[PDB]
Amino acid sequence: SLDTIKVGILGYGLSGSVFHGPLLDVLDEYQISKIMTSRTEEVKRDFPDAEVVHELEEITNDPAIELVIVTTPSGLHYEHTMACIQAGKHVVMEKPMTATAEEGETLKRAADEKGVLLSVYHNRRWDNDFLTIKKLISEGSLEDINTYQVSYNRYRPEVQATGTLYDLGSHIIDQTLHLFGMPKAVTANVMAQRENAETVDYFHLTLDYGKLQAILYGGSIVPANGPRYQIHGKDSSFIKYGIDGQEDALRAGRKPEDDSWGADVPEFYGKLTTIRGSDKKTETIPSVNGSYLTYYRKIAESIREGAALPVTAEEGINVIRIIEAAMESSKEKRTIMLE
Amino acid sequence: SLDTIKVGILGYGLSGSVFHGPLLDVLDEYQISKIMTSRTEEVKRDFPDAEVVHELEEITNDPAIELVIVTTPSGLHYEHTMACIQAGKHVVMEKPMTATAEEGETLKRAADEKGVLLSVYHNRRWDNDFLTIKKLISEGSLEDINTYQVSYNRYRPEVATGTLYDLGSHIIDQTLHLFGMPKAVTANVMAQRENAETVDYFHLTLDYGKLQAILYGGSIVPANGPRYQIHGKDSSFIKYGIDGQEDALRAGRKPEDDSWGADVPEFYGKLTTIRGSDKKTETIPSVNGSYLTYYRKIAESIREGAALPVTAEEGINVIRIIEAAMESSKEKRTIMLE
Repeated sequence: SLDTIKVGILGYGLSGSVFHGPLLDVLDEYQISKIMTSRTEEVKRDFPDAEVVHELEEITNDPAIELVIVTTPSGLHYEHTMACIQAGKHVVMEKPMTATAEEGETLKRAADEKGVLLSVYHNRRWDNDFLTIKKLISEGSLEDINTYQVSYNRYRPEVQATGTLYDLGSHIIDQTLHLFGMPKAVTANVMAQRENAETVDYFHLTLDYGKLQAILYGGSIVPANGPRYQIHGKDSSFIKYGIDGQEDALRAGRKPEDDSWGADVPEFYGKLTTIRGSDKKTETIPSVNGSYLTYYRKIAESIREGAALPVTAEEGINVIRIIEAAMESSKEKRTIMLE
Repeated sequence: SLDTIKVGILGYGLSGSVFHGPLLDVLDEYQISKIMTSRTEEVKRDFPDAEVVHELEEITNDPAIELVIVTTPSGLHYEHTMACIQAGKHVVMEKPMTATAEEGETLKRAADEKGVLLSVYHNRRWDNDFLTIKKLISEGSLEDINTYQVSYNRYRPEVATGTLYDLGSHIIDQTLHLFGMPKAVTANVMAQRENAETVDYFHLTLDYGKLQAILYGGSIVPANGPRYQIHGKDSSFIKYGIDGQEDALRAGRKPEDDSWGADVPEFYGKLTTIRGSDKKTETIPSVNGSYLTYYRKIAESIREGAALPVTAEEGINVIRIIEAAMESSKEKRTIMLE
């Protein structure tokens, strides 16, 4: 194929080698050409045909390179992204996009100025549970949602853009923005519960959409999780436990190769309750398979065909906007309204 | 028995006739003597030996009456309560105690000056689920609770009033009973329903520092999540369902045997405990709910000088939490408690 998109991957830690590499590897739309890393042997074993490089320029000055994936650590990655944009490369950034909305806008304007595609890897829009929710919404089984409550907890009692609101909160904020647009206000408590904690490990956010209230919360001393989603509309409620299995499959060295990729466990299928007049019906909904590949098939369609991006820089920046307003709400102890 | 506590009941609507009358009726420590209502025929069927009266003074100026249950509507009940206190009567008030904490303080002060017992019927302290939670805590099975989330929802899509006073007061009282007063309250209190003129949704955060207590409920909720999600250093308790006693009372049943207030097995809660790497979940059979316990204690207070099952001060604190929440919702900011 003359038309493979030539990819350079920045960094080959966990994101590069586990979350991106294996997905890019199964899509013939793509060719992994270069990877910036000192893990020379790992790359030789994972991608025999890739070239290892140790300088950013070896990617930014290479005219054959069309798309750069930025997985370098939170600090140095703004620099790297700008450098890629300056060199006329399309760029996929990890979440959370940046620490501040202002940094994010700067990248967006530089990309627009330069005619390049800038996206943010908010791949939890292709988690099984979330896909299931979008399917229920589109089929009219979850009308006029009035309450949307999402929890994202862990049990990590020992302390091992920092903290869990950036790292985990960003995913469920993106989902919320995706579903309902921007809220008119944010009220939040953002803290460190754990004994010697440096960074945020607890958040509770309320996104004010008037009649609709979106509540997003997460703790780090939570032996057992309640439901991940509790969603209430005029006629029905969707309540579901569990988390998407794709990241664990990827950590176990598995690749997407058949239709059973991203399947949910039957015990974790959501329950939809519907009330028509006097009758109350409860149904177990088999989850739509999770499909992280979809983000990359769409990126390929933006690059080659000019189709709209699967996640846009603006949507990425909006997540950061909610995160900063939450921090500000927590610090000032008041509701932060948004224009 | 020469020693029955002689009861006067004010009002014979739902509270009087369904939630108090039938409990007092099975306890031989009490005699229902007088009921102030216009429902004369109804009292005649239910309590053939009670006297019906039509003015308050027929109860307050009767030297034999020792205890008065105030079930008259929220508005006229501050007035009613004060007269009972002024006449030297012990009083049980329905929840919520009063619209404002200031009103509750006045009632308490007059009770203390007059030397009578003043209590509030926060009977949810004896719901099956909450008794089970309390038992877990006392056995050391929920140590160092860091998160306590309680939901109190209903599906009423068609329209001291509103659900914060009516429902939220129950789960607030439980929270205060477990943990004391928090440092701050942050709340949103509104009407979500299209034609609502009164509160029908609340979401409160009580700030205890590391511990966060979240109390909420809406009125357009087809299926509830857990009523309780409680997380501590080693363990979590998650539980669905509501205590069945009030429904039994509505259907006309009375406490008669050991089966009263039993929870349904499918709504038993789950305790998850983590021991280093070993995580285990155990189903916890619920302790039976026991509203009678409230009234047995009241009788021990009156006859033996025991401490009240719910004090006026506790009742007032519930109201202080409610006012701080309304104020937080209006000012769109966190309200610090004094």
